[PDB]
Amino acid sequence: FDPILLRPVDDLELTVRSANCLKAEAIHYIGDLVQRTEVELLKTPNLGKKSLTEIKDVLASRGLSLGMRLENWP
Amino acid sequence: FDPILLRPVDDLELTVRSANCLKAEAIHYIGDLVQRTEVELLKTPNLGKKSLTEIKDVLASRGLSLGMRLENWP
Amino acid sequence: TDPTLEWFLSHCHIHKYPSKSTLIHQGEKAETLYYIVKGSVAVLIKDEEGKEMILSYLNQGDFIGELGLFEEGQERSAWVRAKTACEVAEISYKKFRQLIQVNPDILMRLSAQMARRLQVTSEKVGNLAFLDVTGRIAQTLLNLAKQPDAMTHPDGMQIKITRQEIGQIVGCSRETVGRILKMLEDQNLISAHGKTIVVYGTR
Amino acid sequence: TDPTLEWFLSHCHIHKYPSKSTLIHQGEKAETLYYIVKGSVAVLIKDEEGKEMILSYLNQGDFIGELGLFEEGQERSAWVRAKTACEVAEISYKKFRQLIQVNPDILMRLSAQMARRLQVTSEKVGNLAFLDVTGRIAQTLLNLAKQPDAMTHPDGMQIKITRQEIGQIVGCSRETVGRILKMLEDQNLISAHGKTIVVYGTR
DNA sequence: CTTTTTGCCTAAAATGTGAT
DNA sequence: CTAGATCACATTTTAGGCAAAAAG
DNA sequence: CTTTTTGCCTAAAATGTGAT
DNA sequence: CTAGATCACATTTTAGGCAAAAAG
Ligand SMILES: Nc1ncnc2c1ncn2[C@@H]1O[C@@H]2COP(=O)(O)O[C@H]2[C@H]1O
Ligand SMILES: Nc1ncnc2c1ncn2[C@@H]1O[C@@H]2COP(=O)(O)O[C@H]2[C@H]1O
Repeated sequence: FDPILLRPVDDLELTVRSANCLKAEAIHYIGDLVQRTEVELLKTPNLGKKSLTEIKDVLASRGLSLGMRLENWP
Repeated sequence: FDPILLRPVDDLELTVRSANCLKAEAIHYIGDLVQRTEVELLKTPNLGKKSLTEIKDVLASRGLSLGMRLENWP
Repeated sequence: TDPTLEWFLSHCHIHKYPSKSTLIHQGEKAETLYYIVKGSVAVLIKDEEGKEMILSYLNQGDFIGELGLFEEGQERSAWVRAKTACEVAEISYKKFRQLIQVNPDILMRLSAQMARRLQVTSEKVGNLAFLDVTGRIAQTLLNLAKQPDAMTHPDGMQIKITRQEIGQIVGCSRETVGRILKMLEDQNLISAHGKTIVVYGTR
Repeated sequence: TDPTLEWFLSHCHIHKYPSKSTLIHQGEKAETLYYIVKGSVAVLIKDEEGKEMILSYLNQGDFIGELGLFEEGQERSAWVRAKTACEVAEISYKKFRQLIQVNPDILMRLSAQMARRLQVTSEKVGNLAFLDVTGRIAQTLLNLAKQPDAMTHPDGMQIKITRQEIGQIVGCSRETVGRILKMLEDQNLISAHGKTIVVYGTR
């Protein structure tokens, strides 16, 4: 398993705009985010290039990224 | 002009075998040698790979080589 | 924080290049070294007629314009042109040398990159010597899912590029690149709609 | 006398390689650097089927087997095979590094050669991307008059090579290389009799 | 006497052919 | 359209080691 | 009020076509 | 033989700057 992937989306300290799209797409835990793809996220209403970019950068300074392929979930 | 090219073949200190083919081909001065080609020299009787090689090496440690293209002669 | 690169920079002139602007003209006198601080550029060469050809893209972190640095009065070997808008570190042949003998680690980092580049370039030769055109395309499609600007996409990695360009990469006509892409689409290897492409099965 | 190279050597194992013997197998683990003391070698790569391709010949003075020296556990990128019989200096990745920080001049000499090699290799790509086969041959015939083992010859520089090989160089069939040579002979550009060839107008 | 050139030799490698 | 690849095999060419011959 | 997403817009660039 | 190049031009696609709209 891995430790950071069991934390809520809240532990990323996002902006209100980024926070509000995630919590309305049923993305509750950080482990759920890293599995999701870049293109997929972008389709979601109210989420454009800058929010997608904030998501990619809060993950990158913290080791993670998008489109990751994971096992053993829940 | 150039200085070494006006010296006799003798100033190269060759072996008797190399010396004897040059003096029988009407190659008297070192300026005449550097103009002559590698393949051309090899056709000449009594001159084989090792003599051709001695000629190329006595010229190389002394700046010169074969197949050189020269002006102002005599 | 990274000290070796940080110190290096403390000795450079920074200059912004607008997209598609030309950073290095093949043939010019070479006296200067460049370093990609941000962006991506295109390395290409040209024949007499003007037909173009892409050697490799370089990205943030990569060096450019080095080849003249070892023998004097050498001339630039290829165009290097800004793919995006770039911010570029610049430093002179004169001064870079003074730097080496102060911290050779820095010469190492350049040299590290040199080697990798020979491997890529050598390989591309192989692509050309051994593979058919349908094939050379394939290799290049995979290499792209490796790039930074590549997007994660459900079926595999997604990329944005033109057919015209692909030609400057794989060395064939643009008409031809189009033809294979309609075939690779029947063969469910890719999803191609516009400059927009899905490379199945990478990632 | 040349001190920098002389000192370098004082730290190497010397080994003789018989002609046509293989010095480096593409793919092997890389932990060692080689240096050509005497002779000439052939740098080539292979496809799955076994078709071969010549990147460049290296001669006395040239370095080989370096590409793994910058990232760890890298694998050899191509065959390197003895063209003549060679006498070869050998030195480890471990120890070469210890040397750099003792005299970076030596890293420079390697690096100098690295750059030139990228230029040649890049160019060969150009040969392939831009020139027809009749053309690629031509470039390669001229490059040969540049080599050490090239002989001065009245009409131009003389070389000894097979058609089969030329193919591994220019990337075409041996049958094809033969055909152009009979044409280049009508066109009084060359004199071809055996492995023996006269390249008119070089020198 | 030695050193170096030349002719001589055969298995193995290199080559032309040419319609599709 | 054009420029090359391809096949098998009868014939040609090369490498290179030795010995006789010539030169020193 | 600001910041960010979305739809909208046109000249300029990219493309398919297909017989030889 | 097979795999690509080639032509001009009618139609399609993209870049990217702005404004209205939505979110905070
Ligand atoms: N094959 C290659 N792959 C990647 N980058 C290259 C290649 N060839 C040249 N370059 C770069 O393009 C630059 C062109 O000019 P320089 O010779 O000054 O330095 C060159 C390198 O930085
Ligand atoms: N394009 C090239 N031109 C000249 N030499 C090369 C080229 N590519 C590889 N080499 C050499 O071939 C070697 C193969 O193994 P290495 O990767 O250890 O190091 C490589 C270089 O020394």
